[PDB]
Amino acid sequence: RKTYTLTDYLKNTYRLKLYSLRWISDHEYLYKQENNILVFNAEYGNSSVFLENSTFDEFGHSINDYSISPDGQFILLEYNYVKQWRHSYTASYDIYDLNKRQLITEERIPNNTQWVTWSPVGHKLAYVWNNDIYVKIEPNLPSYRITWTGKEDIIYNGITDWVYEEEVFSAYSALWWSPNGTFLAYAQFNDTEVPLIEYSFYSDESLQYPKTVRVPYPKAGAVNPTVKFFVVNTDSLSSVTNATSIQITAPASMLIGDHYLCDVTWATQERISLQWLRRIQNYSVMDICDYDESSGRWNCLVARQHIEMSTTGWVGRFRPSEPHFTLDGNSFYKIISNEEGYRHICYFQIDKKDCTFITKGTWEVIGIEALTSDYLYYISNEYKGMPGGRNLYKIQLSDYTKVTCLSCELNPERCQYYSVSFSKEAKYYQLRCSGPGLPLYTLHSSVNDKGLRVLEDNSALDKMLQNVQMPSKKLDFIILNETKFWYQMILPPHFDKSKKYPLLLDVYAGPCSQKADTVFRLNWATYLASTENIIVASFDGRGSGYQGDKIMHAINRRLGTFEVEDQIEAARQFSKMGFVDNKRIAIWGWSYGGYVTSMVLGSGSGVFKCGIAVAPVSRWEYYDSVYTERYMGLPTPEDNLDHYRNSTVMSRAENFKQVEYLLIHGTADDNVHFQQSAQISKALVDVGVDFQAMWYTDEDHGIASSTAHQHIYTHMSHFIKQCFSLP
Amino acid sequence: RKTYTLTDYLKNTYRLKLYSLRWISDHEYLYKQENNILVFNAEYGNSSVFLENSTFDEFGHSINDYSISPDGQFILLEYNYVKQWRHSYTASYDIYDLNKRQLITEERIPNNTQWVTWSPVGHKLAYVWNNDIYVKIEPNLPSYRITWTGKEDIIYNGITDWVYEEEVFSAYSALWWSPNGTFLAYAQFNDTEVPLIEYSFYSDESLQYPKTVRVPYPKAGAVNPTVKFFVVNTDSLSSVTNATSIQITAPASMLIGDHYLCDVTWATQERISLQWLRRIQNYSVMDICDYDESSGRWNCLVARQHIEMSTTGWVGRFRPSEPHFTLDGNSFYKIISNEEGYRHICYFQIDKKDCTFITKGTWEVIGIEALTSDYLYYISNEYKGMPGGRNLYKIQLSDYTKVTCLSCELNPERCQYYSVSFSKEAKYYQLRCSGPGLPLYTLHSSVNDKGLRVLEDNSALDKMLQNVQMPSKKLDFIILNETKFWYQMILPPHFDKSKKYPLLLDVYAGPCSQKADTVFRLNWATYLASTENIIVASFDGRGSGYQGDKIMHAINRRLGTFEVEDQIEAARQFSKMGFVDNKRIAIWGWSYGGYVTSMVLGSGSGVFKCGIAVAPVSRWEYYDSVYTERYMGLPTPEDNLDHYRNSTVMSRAENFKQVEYLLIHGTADDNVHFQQSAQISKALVDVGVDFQAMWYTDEDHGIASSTAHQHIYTHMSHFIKQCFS
Ligand SMILES: CC(C)(C)OC[C@H]1C(=O)NCCN1C(=O)C[C@H](N)Cc1cc(F)c(F)cc1F
Ligand SMILES: CC(C)(C)OC[C@H]1C(=O)NCCN1C(=O)C[C@H](N)Cc1cc(F)c(F)cc1F
Repeated sequence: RKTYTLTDYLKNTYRLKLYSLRWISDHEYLYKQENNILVFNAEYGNSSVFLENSTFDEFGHSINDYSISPDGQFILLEYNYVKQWRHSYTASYDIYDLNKRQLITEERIPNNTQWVTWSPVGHKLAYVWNNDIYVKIEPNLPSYRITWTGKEDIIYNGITDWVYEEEVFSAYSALWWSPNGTFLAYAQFNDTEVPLIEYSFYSDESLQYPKTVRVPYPKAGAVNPTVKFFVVNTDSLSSVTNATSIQITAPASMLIGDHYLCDVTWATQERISLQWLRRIQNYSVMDICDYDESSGRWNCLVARQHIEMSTTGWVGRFRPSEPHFTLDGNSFYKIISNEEGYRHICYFQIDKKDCTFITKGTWEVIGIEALTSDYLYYISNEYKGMPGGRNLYKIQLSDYTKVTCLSCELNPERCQYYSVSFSKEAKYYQLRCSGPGLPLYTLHSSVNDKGLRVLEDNSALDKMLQNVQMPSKKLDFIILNETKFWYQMILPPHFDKSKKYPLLLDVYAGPCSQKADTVFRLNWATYLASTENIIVASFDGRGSGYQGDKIMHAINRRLGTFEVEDQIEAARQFSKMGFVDNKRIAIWGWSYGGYVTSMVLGSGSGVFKCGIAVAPVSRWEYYDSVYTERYMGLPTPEDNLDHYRNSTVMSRAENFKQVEYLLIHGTADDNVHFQQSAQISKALVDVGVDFQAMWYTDEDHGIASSTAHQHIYTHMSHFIKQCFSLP
Repeated sequence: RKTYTLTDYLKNTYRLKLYSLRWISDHEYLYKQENNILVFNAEYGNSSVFLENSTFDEFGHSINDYSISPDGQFILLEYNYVKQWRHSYTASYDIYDLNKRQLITEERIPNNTQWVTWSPVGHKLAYVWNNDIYVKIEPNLPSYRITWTGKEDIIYNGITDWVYEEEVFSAYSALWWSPNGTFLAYAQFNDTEVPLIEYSFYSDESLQYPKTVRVPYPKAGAVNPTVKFFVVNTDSLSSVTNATSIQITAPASMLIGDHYLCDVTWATQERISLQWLRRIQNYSVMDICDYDESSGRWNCLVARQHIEMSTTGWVGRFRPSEPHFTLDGNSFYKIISNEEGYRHICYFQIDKKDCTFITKGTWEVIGIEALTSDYLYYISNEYKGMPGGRNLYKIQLSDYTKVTCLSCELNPERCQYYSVSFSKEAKYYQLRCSGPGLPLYTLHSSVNDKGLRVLEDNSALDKMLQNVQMPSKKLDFIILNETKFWYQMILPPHFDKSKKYPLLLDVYAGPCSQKADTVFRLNWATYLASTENIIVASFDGRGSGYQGDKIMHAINRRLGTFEVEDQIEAARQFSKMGFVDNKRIAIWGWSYGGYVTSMVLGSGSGVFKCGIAVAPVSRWEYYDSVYTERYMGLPTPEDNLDHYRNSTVMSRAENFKQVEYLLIHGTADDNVHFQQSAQISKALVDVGVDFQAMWYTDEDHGIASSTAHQHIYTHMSHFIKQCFS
């Protein structure tokens, strides 16, 4: 009979059970039960202890994560974890020999190691320390330095700089072992001329003088970092002296101007594919290079080049898709936009220029998951024509007309959103269901796709939620200009359309994003609907993804227009449904959602009463180049400079006199710098409009500190409750 | 019957008229008449035009200020004004020859000049460019370079570094001409090992990348800048060889450790007086250095030293007072605390250690204003025993019993707060009345204290103020430990003592500060009382000044204790007065007042419902050394580190759960760095205390921008009105 309180959300009273496993072979995986690392047999479900939970309570340090070598002879323990950016971090590492049950004390991995990674097979080790690459053949023998140009904030070897980590590779690592560990392919980034973003870091109050953090950050139109690619043979490190790292340059179509390295994928033991991207991200080229046995060099024939361009915007969703090569490495499958604007799987020959689409329709393929000699497993939103749904399909390679869905009918009521984790050779796979019901985990056999057992069904959480007045979720669409636009609402319990509720428009609306899906969540919206009786609505307008290039490319070179206007129009549609209080419609958003929310509140529409903007973008010349230029081009007069200045929130400061505005931003935000919100407030002051503000000391773009997280949602809860007059 | 609204205060609807004049001789002064500049004969009042407005309307630049040479033969023009800190600024200059009736176009003063100043007599010229001193014997001639060690952010010649500008000399200038311009004494500051404070500056929206401001800033206990003093003869600048400066070294009692240069005052033409201060600011020594003809050096005989120390706290109010030498330079008068803690004027002899006080009583002399052969003109708060009053007195140097007050009886109703401006030889003097009535400016003659004419009476403003329901002001005191502590209340119009009002506590409570005076003010408090019917009160507890060292030195080494508790005790007695609603009491403060406000809201007294803190101190280890160590010593375990940690507001974050809190601070605050407010918020987040916050981009400690000033007082008004309903 209780509601879902703010305390329940902040104190995490109702936890979603998970089942995170790590496949070590084609029929075995690892799992943590009572902090004991168990090894399971997928065929029969029985397990055995692989590492006791008391083995490392004598360690003296709180182990943050482990990493077992593929051959099972060693395990890398990382401690003193200190987060850096979204993916990068710094920590200490120790190697534990499993054939001796002892810690490695000789030739320990150096402190301040920036990244560690095992080889795909065996137990080789490559790590980045002081921006240089080292390789250890044995965990206890001395290392072999590979790079020598590594310089702080200038030269990156084996690791990415800020932009590449965030906007290109989505990872800190810039290393790529060959399939059997023979070769080590790495990239080198040079941020010599890249300007530095500078902001104060205050740290603990014991620090007398504030600290100044300086990070190479290429803003829109600024000097980008350069990149070089290398491949070194780690087998020659025995008679190493100074091992030679062979360089692979970019095609001539990329050397004419600024470019990026956007994908690295090995095909065979002696074949690696590289995808390059121009700074004008509408033209990318895949390069397939084979290892020359006699020359010791790498050669990429022009006949094996593959160009992927776009005539109505950028190429790919956030980057050119990654290829999935067959066993022989002479052909690959890749997601690309077809002539109708829908992204499907195309079959490429390593030699032929034209590819053949194996899937088609008014829907898109989210990703390729596994490839065997028989079938290719992919995820898509084809089922019931719902762009917000995810299901695992299986397409027959010998006949593209034989497509079977493996998750559509497992539980259509409870499960409409799926992810999959296949075994080493696609013999088994774990299906991850995340909505609209409670999460469900199941194991399966690829021989006939039978359900072996249920790993986790959240039956414990289901019982707790029975005596709780949980909200309901409606997933539907509206029609704007003969086009379906999907939306979702978190409806308060005992929803009655005879009444009129307050409306909170939860907004992100970033390019190729999706806010209306079938995923089940326990977040701030759950509390606002359950306890405060507030409808939390989300709307996927123009610019959202997984619906075709016609919608996703609608905001190309025009950020802050249709995306913003579609959110305002969505509010008008909701109020015209009967159960929305017109004088109590709010809007809030984080990151890109903060930018859209600010542009909405400064549009003079009069639709919204109040609004919250957390870590918002103010003007796009303040954001990084690779992301901004992808959708906005260059901020030069001969290019899209006119809209760079026409789409700032500062230029709408006057309209903020009609709304109640709350601006929040972390002082240590490395992504969307505090500069952005500092310019918003100063513009509002210059025109004399009052607003509420809140900075968070040393919090970054996530404001994920346990105390800060509880403090921000508490502060936003009061602002929303007072705006709606809710006691 | 309208009230004094917030718009009136933010728009300056009712403006006080002043009479800012600058004496050009012993019987004449300059005065600007909107467009041009006039010259007034003090004896008669007739005025001729000195410089027309059209003389520089063909300039091509905006005139920021004027500076006439002492001989009236040149005029220095200030333009391209760019403010730095409280006093420091950079600008361009152009000299205008009054005989040639045109500008000097040769050997002009370089752009980005840091400080300029004429000699006391004649028309010599000393300026500072790129931290190096230059001197022109003639405006249109090449300038001699005295110093060559000038280096930005490290070596300062003729100018003060940040901490010296703010806490020691209260000015950018580190130059001191001799009485007749023969010698040019200057100080050199070295910030080589002084840590730099770094904070981001965002500038205009066009700037794609924020800038990082870096300022040499010695926080509490950090490496302080070193100082050297020099004197150079300006009558013998060789056009071929460099200038040779004679260095005056500090006494041995100061060279044993860290020390400061806290005063420079010339006695005669060949005698200059220096005052040095140990880093532990309770011991100071004055040197009296005479120039040697043949030797060419300066000698400060040991027998001519004068020690000024304190056993109960620091020496001086904020620094040892300046001396006032006689005509022969063989004796001087200065303000020092007597053996009971009350600061009075002492008659010194150059060669004698003991001095004799010429004033006595349980009151303090605020300052010495003029010195003649037979009279000493000073200001004090002796009249009616009111520490919040200021009156001008003259004491006969031949008979210490013949003391006369020159301003007490002029207008006792309107005027209880006076400042003065004497002429070149103190032949005339202008009295500046500040309250409780409207400001009043009058001219007088020293021969018989006649009182010549009325300069400004604000009669035009008085006429308008009769149409607005203006608030009243109550000056009184309460008893704490059998001691009189004064307070003031801005009472709403038609004040009824049977009706209960919301009360706001306007607090500063810095050492040797005073918020309960007779000064008339038109400020945010005037609006809160006239329009919102809010009693805004101020209280001077232990630590306040002008009442003796027993009250001032009470907070020595214990900052954030008694002055914080006495604010709570006073508000407690305010709440139980019948006309104060004890359920609606707030407290707000700025700078040091924000620290006290934060310490009070976190005290757990439960007396206050809400409070506002603007650019407050949160941890004394964050503020600069000269100010902090003057009242707290060093942040070391063997000294006073115990209270440095006990007097933080972060340690009281837990007690903020029962109060509404508004924290405001400017991002570009070079004085009280934003760091201090960033640690307050972070401490409140760690304990889960909700509060209100508001930063201001690129604003400094004053938040004095036109748009920012209006925005903060508008934001604070909504906060107070909401807290009072
Ligand atoms: C997991 C999330 C959080 C969705 O990021 C994933 C990340 C990725 O690695 N792959 C797919 C997409 N993706 C990005 O687009 C990163 C962007 N920089 C996000 C972003 C956009 C803004 F406008 C902004 F102001 C700030 C931002 F942080
Ligand atoms: C009257 C004004 C215009 C304020 O200057 C007076 C200045 C002067 O030159 N002579 C008299 C005393 N005096 C000072 O004490 C400067 C202080 N640093 C002020 C101050 C104190 C703090 F605790 C703080 F956190 C920040 C601050 F700015």
